[PDB]
Amino acid sequence: ARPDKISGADINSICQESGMLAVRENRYIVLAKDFEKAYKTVIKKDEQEHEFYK
Amino acid sequence: GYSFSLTTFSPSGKLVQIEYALAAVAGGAPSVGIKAANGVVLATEKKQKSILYDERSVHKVEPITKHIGLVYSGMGPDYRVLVHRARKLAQQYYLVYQEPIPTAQLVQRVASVMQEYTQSGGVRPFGVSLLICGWNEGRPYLFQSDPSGAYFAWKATAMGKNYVNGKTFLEKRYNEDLELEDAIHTAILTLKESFEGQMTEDNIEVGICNEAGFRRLTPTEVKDYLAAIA
Amino acid sequence: SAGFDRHITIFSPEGRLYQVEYAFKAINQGGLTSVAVRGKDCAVIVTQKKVPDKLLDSSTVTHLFKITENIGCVMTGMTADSRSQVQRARYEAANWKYKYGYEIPVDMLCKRIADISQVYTQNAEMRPLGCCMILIGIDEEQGPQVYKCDPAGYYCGFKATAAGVKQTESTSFLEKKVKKKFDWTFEQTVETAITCLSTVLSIDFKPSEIEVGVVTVENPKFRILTEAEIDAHLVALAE
Amino acid sequence: MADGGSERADGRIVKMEVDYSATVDQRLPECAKLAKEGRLQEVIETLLSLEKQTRTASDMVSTSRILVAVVKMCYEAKEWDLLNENIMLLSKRRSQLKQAVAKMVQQCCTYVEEITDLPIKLRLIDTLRMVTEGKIYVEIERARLTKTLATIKEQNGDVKEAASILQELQVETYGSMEKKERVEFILEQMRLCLAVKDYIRTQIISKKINTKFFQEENTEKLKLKYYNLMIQLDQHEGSYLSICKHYRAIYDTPCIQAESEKWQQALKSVVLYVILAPFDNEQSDLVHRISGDKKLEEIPKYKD
Amino acid sequence: TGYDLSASTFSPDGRVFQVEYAMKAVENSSTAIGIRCKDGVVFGVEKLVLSKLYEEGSNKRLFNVDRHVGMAVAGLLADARSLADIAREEASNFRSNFGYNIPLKHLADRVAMYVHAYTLYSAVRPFGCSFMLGSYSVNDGAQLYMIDPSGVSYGYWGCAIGKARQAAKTEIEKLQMKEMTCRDIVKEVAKIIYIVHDEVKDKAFELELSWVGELTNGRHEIVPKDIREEAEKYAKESLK
Amino acid sequence: NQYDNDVTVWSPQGRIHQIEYAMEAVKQGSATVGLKSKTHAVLVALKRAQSELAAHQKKILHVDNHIGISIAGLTADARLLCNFMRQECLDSRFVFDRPLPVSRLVSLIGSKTQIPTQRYGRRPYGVGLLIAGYDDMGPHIFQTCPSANYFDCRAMSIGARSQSARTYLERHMSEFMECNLNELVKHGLRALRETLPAEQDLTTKNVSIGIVGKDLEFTIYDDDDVSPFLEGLEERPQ
Repeated sequence: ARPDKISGADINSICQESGMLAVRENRYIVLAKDFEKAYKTVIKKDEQEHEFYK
Repeated sequence: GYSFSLTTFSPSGKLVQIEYALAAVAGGAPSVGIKAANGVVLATEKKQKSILYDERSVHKVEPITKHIGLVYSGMGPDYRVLVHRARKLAQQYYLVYQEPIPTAQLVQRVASVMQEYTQSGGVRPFGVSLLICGWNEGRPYLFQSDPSGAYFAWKATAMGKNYVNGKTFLEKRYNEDLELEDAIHTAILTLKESFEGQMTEDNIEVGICNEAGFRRLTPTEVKDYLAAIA
Repeated sequence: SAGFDRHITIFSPEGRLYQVEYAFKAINQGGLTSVAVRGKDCAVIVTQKKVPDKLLDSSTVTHLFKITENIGCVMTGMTADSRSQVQRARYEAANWKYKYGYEIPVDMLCKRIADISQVYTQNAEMRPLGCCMILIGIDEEQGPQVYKCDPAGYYCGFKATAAGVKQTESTSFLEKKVKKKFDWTFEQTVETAITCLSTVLSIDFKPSEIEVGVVTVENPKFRILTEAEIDAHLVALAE
Repeated sequence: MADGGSERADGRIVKMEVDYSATVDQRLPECAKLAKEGRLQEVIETLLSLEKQTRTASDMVSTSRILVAVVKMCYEAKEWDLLNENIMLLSKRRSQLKQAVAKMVQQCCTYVEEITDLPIKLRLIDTLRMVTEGKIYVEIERARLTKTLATIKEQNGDVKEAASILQELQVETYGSMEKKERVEFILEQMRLCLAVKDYIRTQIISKKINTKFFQEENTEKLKLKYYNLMIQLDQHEGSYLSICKHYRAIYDTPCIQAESEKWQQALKSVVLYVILAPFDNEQSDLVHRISGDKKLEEIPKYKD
Repeated sequence: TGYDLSASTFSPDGRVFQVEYAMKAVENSSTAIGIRCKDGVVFGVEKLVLSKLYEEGSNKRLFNVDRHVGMAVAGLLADARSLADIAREEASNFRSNFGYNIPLKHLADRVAMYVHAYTLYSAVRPFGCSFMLGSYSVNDGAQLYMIDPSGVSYGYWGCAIGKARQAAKTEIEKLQMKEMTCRDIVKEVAKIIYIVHDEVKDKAFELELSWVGELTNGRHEIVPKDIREEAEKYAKESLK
Repeated sequence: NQYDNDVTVWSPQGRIHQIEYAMEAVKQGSATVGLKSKTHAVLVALKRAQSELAAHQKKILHVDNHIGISIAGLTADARLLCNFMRQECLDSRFVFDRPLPVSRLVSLIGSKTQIPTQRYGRRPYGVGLLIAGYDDMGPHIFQTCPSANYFDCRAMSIGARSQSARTYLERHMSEFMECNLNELVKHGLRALRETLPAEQDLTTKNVSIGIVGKDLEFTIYDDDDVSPFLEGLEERPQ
């Protein structure tokens, strides 16, 4: 439901950075904080918006 | 790297700055409009970006007179400009003739305005495609325009994202003879074919045109009707 | 892409124009944050100041511009566009008051300002005034209002409103905060505004940096708060 | 400010020795304003270390008297506010907490001999917040080991403190590196899974045992003393073939010992676990890898 | 580096490079500072003779716009002359339409809109000037404003325009500015201007000091600087 | 250098080079020298010709009963500012019925030349004005520039190789202030005889002198009241 548009490799980039960020805590168990940290360290650049002109 | 700008033709083709405005129209929010036997149904697709926005401030379906509806698929900031122009022009017609303006004369004059902006050479065209309708002298009408100044006449059409897919559904689903309610049913069907999965009383915004006049429906009856209409 | 080097206001292929979506971060060169909130019969503006100098004054750094006696606003982006837009707003509100005999509703003013920006956008050979404007006001039979005007000429208006530099994060907090259905009893509004700016910027600072503009349906006049009562609200949310 | 903490500390050390904590009520907004000031590198950090040491003098006065803990929880309420209006980003200002809470656990060492159960575990329900919320320390993690150890010693080991140790096992192996004392905490849940008698939870915490490798070099004989617990790991519940490292770690514990009885049970249990392990490749030659001990052929059961 | 040609166009990162280049045009100009006291506003400009061809009393950057307002310009001189004429015209319209003295906020806002209007379009360039505006009134006190080349106009206690913009306000701000009347501030500005650039890059400079406040009863004029001669007998005591 | 075409464009070093090019167009005029005493202002220019047989292109031209200008550079803009000058003179001579002070006239000249230096569509004026006049406070010697940054002096000199003239003006600007008309004019041509290469000498037909006095109306002279001015000299120190 977020209009991420993150073409179908970088789901694994989310998976890599998120799970290995849990490896900074060395837990194998996944939070929702992985999703926020992998939505503010991935293609959060362009974004989101522009929502003018349609 | 050519054409650039608006004053000179291509080596063989067309007016690239109008084709790009048409592409910007085709990249816009979807809409559908159907001419039935007694009335015309317009329907747009209005998604807020966040959960913060209000649905009582900006309006897509917009009346030009008490019996003439008009939607678009493009940019609101140009839409409001040419809406205001059409307002003033229709009231000038009613000053001159003391009679509510017919829709063909509206489409002629609005097309003249858009054409005058397509003339050279400093202003850009509108990134707006209209869908004009009204019930003049019994028979209702439906007139689509475009940024190029042209106009058409439809029985049912669509504009926006996946207008090709919605149109191929319109060719299969729609016919010649319906009523306004069945028109709204097939209109919300063909808009629900292409819109997102969450369609509520606010994501759509629907106005109709009976012979008794234009009517812009409320979220009450829109939520009553699209509460799983099929 | 371009290619066309996007020098003037034309349409590029597929399908956008680049002048306005370069103007959308002329706000971002301001280095500034603004938050508006509508919960109930009040409306609150909050915006900080970035004054590094002791030789510089403090009264004339004000961004809250009282448009009319019942309509306030705040500006971000570059300053000259903002102030010129503000005098256009005042002039057109006075034109409303002259022509039509009564006080302008805040909707028509945003429509007129958006139309001016669209005419500045439609015709070329003029810079498209790269500043963003948030308005507030009280209207009878509608309560309070909060509106936003774009440099493109796209007005909208809504409950919890934010524009500037860091407002993807502000709207993320306002989606995570305006989802619970409690009422907003004016100190709920002031507390949520101060704490939303205090979580976006994460500073937790003196009462002398932010500016608070409020309007309420008890005194429909626009009102700018004083250091004492700003300090009162700040220690009232200090637990 | 520096002089503004100087005059306050050096002129409010005095009134602790006589008066009730009305001057601590008249220090609550003073420490609040000095923490709001809170200069960056060391200044009001150390000034607040001084003034919270004199707050521990007020803790002597009031929380050494009737052990009320309302004065304690009021002092941790003003610490809660002092920690809330002042972010402490690790912008080099935390030491208002450091020796404060280290003297609080020094108080808790005077209190585990002095105080009863309720106000010490109210101090602990405060410092759970303080340390698992305020930038997790190193020695108040060791004091966290001893304070949740006191929550264990409350009813001396149960399912509830087994849940406490199984929530506090693997959280701070990763924030502050350590090899000695947290290992002496991680030994302690095996009796907390034996006094509930769960051998498969004993093997889950044995997965927690063998994730702590490089046991050696820490002190002189810490891990040869830990082999007692490493053989209690699968001593009597022990099966027949997963037990070779087990029943060899029985033997290197009396390797220091010149004894002839407790080292003789090491000889006989490194030689009589072959009768546990069925026909194997390690068996028929490991019996002669271990053969070559001088005291080994002086047992008729070894000849048998 | 672009895309830097027109004054209408934006950049790929969103700013107008014409305005920046016009802002750093005044950076090479002469150093001009200003400061107000509790009953007046004092101007001061480091002005330089070319070699020996001047007349010490030509082309004075201290203009005189209204009866109580004058400029302290720095930058391109003729553009400042035209802008001063526009300011005289605006004060003329206000005096003709309302019968009393122009408030400095309103004057500064009209001038800022005029400068912004020259920054907007593509046919014209932005101004290459940066000037000061001081005032005094019996019901308003002392007001000192400041207009950049872009058109951002707000207020100060002290300012500096020129090369040593930071290097003046380093020791401007250590002045006890509130508790002093301006007759001390005259030799204060003298020592501030005399500190910067005695002989280093150029050969010789010369001082002008403008002066408005309560002591002039609301008038604005240059000091009789030869009267009380406050620079040199203290400038020779400011080298040690 | 692709930013270096029009007036509107600021440079990335902030120096609009069209102004610099107009300055260099001023630097290729004829030499001329203007200098004043306490009571009399004298400006002296140098003539040139297209060929031997033709007459010399004149530089000192009349403006008004107490105003006269020298010139260097373009001549269309020269006559344009001449007509504007005469127009503004007879405008105030009509309205106020007084002679103009010089400073407000030259401020009007700067405000006139401001517009072609800021908008697009006119060039900066290649012009070399040296203005002599009489207000109530005596003679004034002003100069202009294509950047409209007009100067007041006591003795200037613009045109080709005019710097040796400036050195002479440096070493006699203290001496200028006391003398009457005759040796003042011969100081002016003891600047002009160093504005020339040394292998040729200033003759009659190539020099021009215009005196305005506190009681003397502005008057141009050519060869015949200049034959009195050319004697009273020695040779150059060869």
